[PDB]
Amino acid sequence: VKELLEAGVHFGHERKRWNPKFARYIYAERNGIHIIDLQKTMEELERTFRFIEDLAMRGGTILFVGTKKQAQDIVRMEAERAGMPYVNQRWLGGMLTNFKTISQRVHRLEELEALFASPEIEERPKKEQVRLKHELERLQKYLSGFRLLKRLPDAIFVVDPTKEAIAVREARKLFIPVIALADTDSDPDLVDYIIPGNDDAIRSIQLILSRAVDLIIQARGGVVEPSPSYALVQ
Amino acid sequence: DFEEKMILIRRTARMQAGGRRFRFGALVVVGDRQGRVGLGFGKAPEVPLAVQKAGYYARRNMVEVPLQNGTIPHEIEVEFGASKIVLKPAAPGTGVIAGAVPRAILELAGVTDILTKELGSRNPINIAYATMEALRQLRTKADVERLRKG
Amino acid sequence: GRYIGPVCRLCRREGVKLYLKGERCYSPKCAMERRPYPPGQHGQKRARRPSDYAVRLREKQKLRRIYGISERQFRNLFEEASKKKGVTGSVFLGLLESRLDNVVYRLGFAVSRRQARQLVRHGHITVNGRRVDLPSYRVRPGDEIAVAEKSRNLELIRQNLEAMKGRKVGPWLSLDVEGMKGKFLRLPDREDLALPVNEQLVIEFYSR
Amino acid sequence: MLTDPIADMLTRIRNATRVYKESTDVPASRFKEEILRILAREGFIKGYERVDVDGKPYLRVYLKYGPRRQGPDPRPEQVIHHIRRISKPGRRVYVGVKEIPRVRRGLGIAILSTSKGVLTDREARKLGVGGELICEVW
RNA sequence: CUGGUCCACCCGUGACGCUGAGGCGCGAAAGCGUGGGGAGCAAACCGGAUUAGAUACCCGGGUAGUCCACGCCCUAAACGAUGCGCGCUAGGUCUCUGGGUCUCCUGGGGGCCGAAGCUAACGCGUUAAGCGCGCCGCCUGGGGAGUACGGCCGCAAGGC
RNA sequence: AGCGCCGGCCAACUCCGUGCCAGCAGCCGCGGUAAUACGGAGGGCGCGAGCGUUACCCGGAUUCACUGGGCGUAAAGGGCGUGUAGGCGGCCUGGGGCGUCCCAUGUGAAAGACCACGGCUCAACCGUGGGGGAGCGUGGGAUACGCUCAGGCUAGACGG
Ligand SMILES: [K+]
Ligand SMILES: [K+]
Ligand SMILES: [K+]
Ligand SMILES: [K+]
Ligand SMILES: [K+]
Ligand SMILES: [K+]
Ligand SMILES: [K+]
Ligand SMILES: [K+]
Ligand SMILES: [Mg+2]
Ligand SMILES: [Mg+2]
Ligand SMILES: [Mg+2]
Ligand SMILES: [Mg+2]
Ligand SMILES: [Mg+2]
Ligand SMILES: [Mg+2]
Ligand SMILES: [Mg+2]
Ligand SMILES: [Mg+2]
Ligand SMILES: [Mg+2]
Ligand SMILES: [Mg+2]
Ligand SMILES: [Mg+2]
Ligand SMILES: [Mg+2]
Ligand SMILES: [Mg+2]
Ligand SMILES: [Mg+2]
Ligand SMILES: [Mg+2]
Ligand SMILES: [Mg+2]
Ligand SMILES: [Mg+2]
Ligand SMILES: [Mg+2]
Ligand SMILES: [Mg+2]
Ligand SMILES: [Mg+2]
Ligand SMILES: [Mg+2]
Ligand SMILES: [Mg+2]
Ligand SMILES: [Mg+2]
Ligand SMILES: [Mg+2]
Ligand SMILES: [Mg+2]
Ligand SMILES: [Mg+2]
Ligand SMILES: [Mg+2]
Ligand SMILES: [Mg+2]
Ligand SMILES: [Mg+2]
Ligand SMILES: [Mg+2]
Ligand SMILES: [Mg+2]
Ligand SMILES: [Mg+2]
Ligand SMILES: [Mg+2]
Ligand SMILES: [Mg+2]
Ligand SMILES: [Mg+2]
Ligand SMILES: [Mg+2]
Ligand SMILES: [Mg+2]
Ligand SMILES: [Mg+2]
Ligand SMILES: [Mg+2]
Ligand SMILES: [Mg+2]
Ligand SMILES: [Mg+2]
Ligand SMILES: [Mg+2]
Ligand SMILES: [Mg+2]
Ligand SMILES: [Mg+2]
Ligand SMILES: [Mg+2]
Ligand SMILES: [Mg+2]
Ligand SMILES: [Mg+2]
Ligand SMILES: [Mg+2]
Ligand SMILES: [Mg+2]
Ligand SMILES: [Mg+2]
Ligand SMILES: [Mg+2]
Ligand SMILES: [Mg+2]
Ligand SMILES: [Mg+2]
Ligand SMILES: [Mg+2]
Ligand SMILES: [Mg+2]
Ligand SMILES: [Mg+2]
Ligand SMILES: [Mg+2]
Ligand SMILES: [Mg+2]
Ligand SMILES: [Mg+2]
Ligand SMILES: [Mg+2]
Ligand SMILES: [Mg+2]
Ligand SMILES: [Mg+2]
Ligand SMILES: [Mg+2]
Ligand SMILES: [Mg+2]
Ligand SMILES: [Mg+2]
Ligand SMILES: [Zn+2]
Repeated sequence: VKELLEAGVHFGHERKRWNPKFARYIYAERNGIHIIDLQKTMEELERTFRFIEDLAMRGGTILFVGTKKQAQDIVRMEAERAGMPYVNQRWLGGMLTNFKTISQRVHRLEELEALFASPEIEERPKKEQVRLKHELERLQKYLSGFRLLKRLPDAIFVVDPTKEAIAVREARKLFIPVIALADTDSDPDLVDYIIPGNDDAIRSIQLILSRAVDLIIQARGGVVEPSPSYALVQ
Repeated sequence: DFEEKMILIRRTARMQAGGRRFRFGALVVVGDRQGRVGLGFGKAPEVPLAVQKAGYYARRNMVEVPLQNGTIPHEIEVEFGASKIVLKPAAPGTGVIAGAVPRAILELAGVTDILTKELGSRNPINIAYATMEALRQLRTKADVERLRKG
Repeated sequence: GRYIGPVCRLCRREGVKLYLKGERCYSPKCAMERRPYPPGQHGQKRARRPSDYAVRLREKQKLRRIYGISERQFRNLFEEASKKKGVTGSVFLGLLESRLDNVVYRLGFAVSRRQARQLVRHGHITVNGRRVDLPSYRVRPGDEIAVAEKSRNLELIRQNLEAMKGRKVGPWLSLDVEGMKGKFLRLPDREDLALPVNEQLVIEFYSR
Repeated sequence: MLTDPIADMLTRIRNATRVYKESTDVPASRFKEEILRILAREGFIKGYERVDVDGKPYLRVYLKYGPRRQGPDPRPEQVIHHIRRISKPGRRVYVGVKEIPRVRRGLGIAILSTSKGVLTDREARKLGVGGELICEVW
């Protein structure tokens, strides 16, 4: 787990509309874009990953949040590659904040998987074999990665704070630590363990999330090979 | 463990064809009389449910009041909206000199001697909230010390 | 004239048994014993959550009624209490406990306070020898409260002073059941007394 | 034109702190400098230093705050919660040693200007002197 | 013929500054006085319709006036309904006008959206309603009443 | 042994009688056949040789805000400018010491008030003793800030 010359991808992103609060993490403007200072990208990674090993080799349940379609897959990949849950489609308001309720959907999903593999699949008209067929299907477009959580995450790994602002707002609210790869357009002060980098561009997100998931197993001791998502980077 | 003092209950009204449609609001204070208090404002179709809802909300939203022999570490004034609250420390024997709203929050916080004054709008709801903030803002010498060191 | 009228009814309005009769209030009959609800036609009906005020009023009315003192006198003592140094609450109690009529009762010379009062008005009481018929007379520390020589043979005196044999008495007081003498050792501590009264509310009642 | 340079400084400080600046300059004056000494020693500001800006004498005031916080709004607590000007031009305010105020049961201070120099309410009380009650800070 | 003002140079004076009771001047429209001038428009007014009536709205006419010169009048939702000056506290975006090494920096204006913050909300937010200091003006429940009386001003109407 | 209360504020509730009547009412409001609000009764609360009413003062009232308020839309920015008095005034040094601050000292009647003991059996009432200083005069002292006089400075203002 490590890397320096990473200008191979991240560094510098977003045009000029920024957020001054993210100026410490900025090196200079070029062609109208802000070029993130990787030196600090490093500093934070260290401090951040250090937080990862910490919760990792300890039983720490991390929740991954990435809705930005520019990284929807890169999320579930590196997420499933760990007992770590994730939200891929759309972050439902109250998942963390109203967890006990948003949970009954998970308690309903699993149960609607029973009927569809029992002596009751063919019972009652299609008036249900359709209503329940869709219910179960939607309950899965969303709760595939959220399915795992038994209790609030020990931390939150967000891809774009500004986009996933609603999740972050809930983390903070619940004193749940907030980890996130944040871009030039976000507010750092809201992220507890920041990874100042290019929050857009699959090649970037994959590199960070990947190494971060490496470190996660390589922290809980499981010796695993490279990432299976380096392909979805095409 | 935790005491429950109901500051006030009200029956607001909304409008639909046909007529009025009542709802109830409840302000409930919760405290251990030993430095811990919480405020709760819950609204619901029936009073009972409202109160409970309030109590429940009161338990989240707690404040750690730094009592010093029944009194506050120092005087403070806080404005919540148009309501202002003045809290002044006092020696023993003084008692809790305050309006019903403040005292209820003060006694359950385990305050036994204090000088109080309600200024501006005396809207109970806001006067109560001004109070919580006041307490929440209280600082201890150790605290000030911690801050001033560095 | 300090009240004077149906007394085991005040016990009922305060929902607590007050000893305004001494005995009778010990034998199943202070009324509080099976009939603890307020006096009047509505006594048994369910009560409504009293106003912070009501609560404070009844508390003062309790403490005040215990010593059968007037509002006029009760207030004057409390104002005196405020002014004095030290916790008003206790100090107040200390003063109420220093009334000769009360002390007579404390020493057992009488069964109740209303009796103790009359014993004073009629000269059956002595402070350091000299007669004193002022029930509000304030007994100071070191004073010797006895029975008038001429009254030591009274029927009622013997009865009460007899029942006082073996009986213990206030840690701030001392009774020499022999010559029927007693000594006010010191002002009682709040800890010394145990009245069913939260003096804190009383102070609040007057703070309004 | 500045009608009250001290009030100006006090605010510059109040303003900078509310947005968490590092330092913040204020046109220099011995008297302002004097107050900064107190402010520093008392531990409200990390410290201050003379500095020339555009050729003109200023005073970088390095502010200090508390630690990052939990939940929503992690913004640190202020070390200087309150800093208000008392005596002002056209309404000057003086006090005898016997009238020096006790700012927040001592958890705070009051900077007075006495003929024995600028002192905290405690310092003044000690040397037994009073003067112009400049401001209060806590 | 003449006022204000912005920018660049950093050249001259050396705190000569800010505000400002009273004073003085300016002050939309209507209105007044004297003399002009009147195309169009149009209070009053003369008629035609409408209407239950229609001292209105719609239609045909039409005088003062609207325009000019001199004096007067001194009011307004005279409004940003936000007194003036200075210092301080993210940014984005559009625009007018200077200078620059003319990606875009800089200065002075005009708009919009917004950090912090403020506000009863609505909203305000470097063009503050933010954080501050200075000075002026003004408020203190509604009606009676901007009335009465008095004073001052005005030809009057009326104004303060 | 009385007097006033028992709709909310505000401690205390039932029956009957009266019906928008007769009446109550500090404020909000009660009474047009089931009135805890009128009148009576029973009951209850409060106080007690007194209890209520009226009037008047301070309080609550930061409701004129010194402590301690406001003026965009709630009452409130003068229609605008010019400018008199006045209020307010950047950076450095020096003299003075008026403001301001410190020390002594005089004055500050007695009574009253406060604390402590006492005298009338208590108390009210009274006596003795004890601190308590603000204000002003005098005499010393300090000089940071304000003031004033001198001399400097360019970052305000003005000029080229
Ligand atoms: K506030
Ligand atoms: K708001
Ligand atoms: K007139
Ligand atoms: K009837
Ligand atoms: K009745
Ligand atoms: K009054
Ligand atoms: K106006
Ligand atoms: K000098
Ligand atoms: Mg959704
Ligand atoms: Mg982005
Ligand atoms: Mg409500
Ligand atoms: Mg604390
Ligand atoms: Mg406070
Ligand atoms: Mg306010
Ligand atoms: Mg008010
Ligand atoms: Mg006392
Ligand atoms: Mg200031
Ligand atoms: Mg401040
Ligand atoms: Mg002041
Ligand atoms: Mg003051
Ligand atoms: Mg020109
Ligand atoms: Mg020059
Ligand atoms: Mg020169
Ligand atoms: Mg001017
Ligand atoms: Mg001038
Ligand atoms: Mg005009
Ligand atoms: Mg005209
Ligand atoms: Mg004309
Ligand atoms: Mg003409
Ligand atoms: Mg025409
Ligand atoms: Mg008609
Ligand atoms: Mg007609
Ligand atoms: Mg016409
Ligand atoms: Mg306008
Ligand atoms: Mg702009
Ligand atoms: Mg501009
Ligand atoms: Mg511009
Ligand atoms: Mg905001
Ligand atoms: Mg509102
Ligand atoms: Mg709203
Ligand atoms: Mg805006
Ligand atoms: Mg400003
Ligand atoms: Mg405003
Ligand atoms: Mg003005
Ligand atoms: Mg006026
Ligand atoms: Mg009036
Ligand atoms: Mg009027
Ligand atoms: Mg008029
Ligand atoms: Mg005239
Ligand atoms: Mg005339
Ligand atoms: Mg007129
Ligand atoms: Mg009641
Ligand atoms: Mg009836
Ligand atoms: Mg009544
Ligand atoms: Mg009497
Ligand atoms: Mg009072
Ligand atoms: Mg007042
Ligand atoms: Mg008034
Ligand atoms: Mg004021
Ligand atoms: Mg007001
Ligand atoms: Mg209006
Ligand atoms: Mg208005
Ligand atoms: Mg204006
Ligand atoms: Mg000066
Ligand atoms: Mg001057
Ligand atoms: Mg000098
Ligand atoms: Mg002097
Ligand atoms: Mg003297
Ligand atoms: Mg005297
Ligand atoms: Mg005596
Ligand atoms: Mg004396
Ligand atoms: Mg000198
Ligand atoms: Mg001064
Ligand atoms: Zn009894």
